Amino acid sequence: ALKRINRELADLGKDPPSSSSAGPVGDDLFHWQATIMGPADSPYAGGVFFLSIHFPTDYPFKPPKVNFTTRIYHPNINSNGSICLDILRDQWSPALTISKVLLSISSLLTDPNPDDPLVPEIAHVYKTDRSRYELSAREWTRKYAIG
Amino acid sequence: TIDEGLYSRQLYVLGHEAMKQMSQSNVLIIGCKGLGVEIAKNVCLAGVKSVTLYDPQPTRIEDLSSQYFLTEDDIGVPRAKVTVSKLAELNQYVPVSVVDELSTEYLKNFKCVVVTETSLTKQLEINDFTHKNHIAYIAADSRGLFGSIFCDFGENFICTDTDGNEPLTGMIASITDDGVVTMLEETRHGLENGDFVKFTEVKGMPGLNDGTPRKVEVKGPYTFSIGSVKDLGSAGYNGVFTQVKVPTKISFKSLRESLKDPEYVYPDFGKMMRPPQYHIAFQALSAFADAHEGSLPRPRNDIDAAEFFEFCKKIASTLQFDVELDEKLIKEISYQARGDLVAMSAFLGGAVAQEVLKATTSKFYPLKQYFYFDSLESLPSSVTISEETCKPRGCRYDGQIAVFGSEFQEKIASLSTFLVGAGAIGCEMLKNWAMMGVATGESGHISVTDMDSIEKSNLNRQFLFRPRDVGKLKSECASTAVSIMNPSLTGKITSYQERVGPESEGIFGDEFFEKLSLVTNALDNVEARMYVDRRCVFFEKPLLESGTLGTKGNTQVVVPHLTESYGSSQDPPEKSFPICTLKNFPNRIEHTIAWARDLFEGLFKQPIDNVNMYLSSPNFLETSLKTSSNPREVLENIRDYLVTEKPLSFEECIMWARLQFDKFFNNNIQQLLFNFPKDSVTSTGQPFWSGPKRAPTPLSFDIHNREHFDFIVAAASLYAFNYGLKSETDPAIYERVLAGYNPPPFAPKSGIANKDKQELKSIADSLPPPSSLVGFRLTPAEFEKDDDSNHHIDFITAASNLRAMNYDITPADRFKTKFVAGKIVPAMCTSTAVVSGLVCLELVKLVDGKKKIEEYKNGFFNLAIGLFTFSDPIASPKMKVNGKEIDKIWDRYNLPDCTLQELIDYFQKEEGLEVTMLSSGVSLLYANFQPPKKLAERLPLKISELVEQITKKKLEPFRKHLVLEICCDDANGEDVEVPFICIKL
Ligand SMILES: Nc1ncnc2c1ncn2[C@@H]1O[C@H](COP(=O)(O)OP(=O)(O)OP(=O)(O)O)[C@@H](O)[C@H]1O
Ligand SMILES: [Mg+2]
Ligand SMILES: [Mg+2]
Repeated sequence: ALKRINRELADLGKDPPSSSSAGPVGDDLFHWQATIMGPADSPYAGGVFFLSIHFPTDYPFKPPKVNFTTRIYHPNINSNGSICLDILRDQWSPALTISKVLLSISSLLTDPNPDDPLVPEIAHVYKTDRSRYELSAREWTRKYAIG
Repeated sequence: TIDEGLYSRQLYVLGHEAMKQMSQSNVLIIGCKGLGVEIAKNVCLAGVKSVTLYDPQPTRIEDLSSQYFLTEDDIGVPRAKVTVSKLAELNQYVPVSVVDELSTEYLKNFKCVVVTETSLTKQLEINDFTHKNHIAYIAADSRGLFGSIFCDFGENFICTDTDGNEPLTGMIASITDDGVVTMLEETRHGLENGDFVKFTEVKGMPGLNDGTPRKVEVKGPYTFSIGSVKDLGSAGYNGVFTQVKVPTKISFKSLRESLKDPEYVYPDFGKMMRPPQYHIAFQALSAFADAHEGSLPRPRNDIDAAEFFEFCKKIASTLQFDVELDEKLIKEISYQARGDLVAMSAFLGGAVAQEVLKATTSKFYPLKQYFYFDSLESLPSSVTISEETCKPRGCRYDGQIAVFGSEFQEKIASLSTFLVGAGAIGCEMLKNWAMMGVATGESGHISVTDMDSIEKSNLNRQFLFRPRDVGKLKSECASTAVSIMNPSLTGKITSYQERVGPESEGIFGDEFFEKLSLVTNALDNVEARMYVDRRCVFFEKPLLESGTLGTKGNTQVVVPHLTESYGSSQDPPEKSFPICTLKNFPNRIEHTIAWARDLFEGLFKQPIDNVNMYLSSPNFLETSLKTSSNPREVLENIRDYLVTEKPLSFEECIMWARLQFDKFFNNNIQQLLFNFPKDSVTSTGQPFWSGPKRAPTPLSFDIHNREHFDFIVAAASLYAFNYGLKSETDPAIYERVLAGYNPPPFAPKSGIANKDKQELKSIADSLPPPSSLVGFRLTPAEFEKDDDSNHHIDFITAASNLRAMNYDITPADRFKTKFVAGKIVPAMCTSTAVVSGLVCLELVKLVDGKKKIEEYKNGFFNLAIGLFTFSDPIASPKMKVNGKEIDKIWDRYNLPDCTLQELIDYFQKEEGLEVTMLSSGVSLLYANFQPPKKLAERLPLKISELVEQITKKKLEPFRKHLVLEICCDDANGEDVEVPFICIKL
């Protein structure tokens, strides 16, 4: 529990993610507030997105609860911030680190997956009218992810 | 007419058909000693038609060594007569009778015949008649630490289910013309060669959809073969395969034929040469008893052992057994011939009861045929076992003194145990402890803790509780029952009603845990197990863990400084479905049930919590606006449940239920089909609605349909309960109100500054002030599965079935919905008895203080296939710290309440290690990367003061120690694990 959490924290500290920065809330090790930088080759460029990570008491035997806080216009992210990632619901194994999760989320932001979406309307817009999706994503990442 | 309010947990293991066939079968039990009474109790709890007893011998004192329905006032009375009265109160649907004399023809009145404590000639006589008349015959024998079971269900037994598992089903990606069936990506069917499967919904190959089972040839973890499908088609796409389970024919042999050439069942593969020895030994025991007027060899007597060995030689020569007899093992059997242990009796009783259930229900794979078991590793070695010490003293513990001796009896009588929980396993453990005489001495004591209350469904497997005890605490009732069983335990048992957790450390503190001898868990959740394991590791007390699941069971023993703890082992956790699967594209009924549960929580629980919290917290809105993930949702819920849609009668509740039906089963589907039409294609050109994704279809509300009406009734009743209105169930009012409902129009929408805060403020100020509404509270609906008059499972079933009808999924009844939604763990009485027996066999090992690790045995068993296995515990890992051998689990650092700087200096000078992280509880006390100001502010403080400051809570007076987790780096910076720190306040 605490030992694994601090090992991951030290690995993050010693190895700079350079696109993410995860730190505990106050002095609680079971609650982190991570940060993600918008990918360069994506509509979310130049944006800072905040994530809340709640480690379950049975960590690492149960997946952490990762939820977006900054509103983002993505097909696989709903209004509650829930993220559609296989490694967080049922494919979780006690061998995945937080840096891996952040890399997975960054890759998801790089290219969405509309074939198995979580927000049907955004997926439909992405599939049919790409330009409107690009404009909406830029507007949202300018309104929320900046400032 | 199965009483589902009593057999709720058992029906998830057996089923409705099995119990229907079981409630028409009679069982006769010959012999009413401890093993016989255990079998009778398990069978009565199981629910057979009736039980008959036959044991006319007068009661003796030593018989009380394993009989819990006999008292010292019953000496001289036949056992059956004094046992039937107490057996009749276990179950009200199972009459229990007594027969004075047994005649051969009378055996035709019964479906199963169990024989215990009978000579071999009489067993042969009974079997010669119960074999040719097709009657199940089960013979059990318990001699000291040895046990034998023999089963004979006729020459044409039919086994419908051979493993008890659910049929394997899966999805298909593609089917070739050569019969090669391929699963989807990363999908393993789990079939075996020889299985039969059937295909449905196969596109391109309609012939495979007929339903005729076909053979399976396993070619890999992801593909298999069925043969040749040339005629039916060329290539098939998509579909679902389902395994078909076919009946099997099992042929047994009579006892007379099987004595010469038996067929053993091996309970352990480390000792495979023993069962042939036991086969001769038990026959020689019967012959010796016949040669001494039914007198078994005296305990630890050399002359009787020699005579028994001569009989063994004679029998081995007679039967032409080409096996060399092991003198030591045979003489050990001779020494313990008069033993009567309650643990072995419970183990064999559970096994034999399961065999009886198999015989009556024609289910599960039975023993075929002999089963010889021994737990000789439990024999004490730290006490003097001889003829003088093992002689009877004319007390009720003679059956145990004859195996362990008087000194070990005194050792047991001074135990100070701690039992966590009072469930089925707890009740069995308490019974075993009462029979064994645990804590009947001057220094003994027993503690039992459990906060739950007795319910109706708990009486099926918890024999210490009676229907008159429904609604009371478990611990008090269990303590009273076991004090009645053994009068010597009056005042030696303390029953608490406290939940064992972080909040109970004020009672179960250092003083309480420093006087115990061992801790036994009877829990059903992993969190409490882990907490108790951590406490035992800290205090260094032996721990006994036991778990059951349906017919499977396991027992584990944790020994200080010898074996690893419970938390070092991991079990497969539950599988939680992806959110995208539950929300939009379900393909199984479990997805719909989970969606229905989430809908129930979101409709009847969370909004009520928000409304109640709004009227209590004076600053709720401001906190929610900057804390809650969706302030808009909370504001909308509060408005809707306070002013917009507050009902004034039940008719408005019915209208709201109809509106919610329309919202969740007719409109969202239209929106989804507008976003993803049925003819839409993916990026690769394949159709979108194919495979795991099923095309939905909106539902039109038809009042005459049963499911729609059920959903309306359940939703209206729950809404009325939330608003404290008077609900009604007459269909007339529902049909009258729902006729006059005008559906609002709905058309799917295609879409196409900082005023959001202004809109949220406008919503917020619309709410009435909290001062205006004083004393107005809404009742949240707390989910309770066991109550059938609150419409919870009814609503969940209705919603799940409606969503299944949306996606053309097979609907499920209320039984399976209650099983899935309620997280009900299947349980059985036989499995509980077996695990209790195994744990009590490990307890005598723990009491004797055995040091080697090969003398302990973690046990696993599966009663569906008659599988038993025992393995050595995993040794606690060692490590090298500062060039010294450190135990990873059972070692710690003992330090005073020194300052943080002094602790760092101590670790730097003694261990030569640099501290990098120090935590306690859920707080990070010290880290190497914190700003220097914070450390300089925290360094000169003591550990207790530092914890008080960080956790913002004073240390309680009862607290006397702190557990600190420290991660430190060596001189070169390489991370090295170190044991935790035990700071002494
Ligand atoms: N943390 C705990 N501290 C103390 N007792 C506990 C704790 N957790 C569970 N128990 C008790 O352990 C016992 C477990 O027994 P069991 O699971 O068979 O009963 P149940 O949960 O009441 O029944 P069912 O599972 O059939 O609905 C229950 O008495 C439960 O109250
Ligand atoms: Mg209960
Ligand atoms: Mg339970």
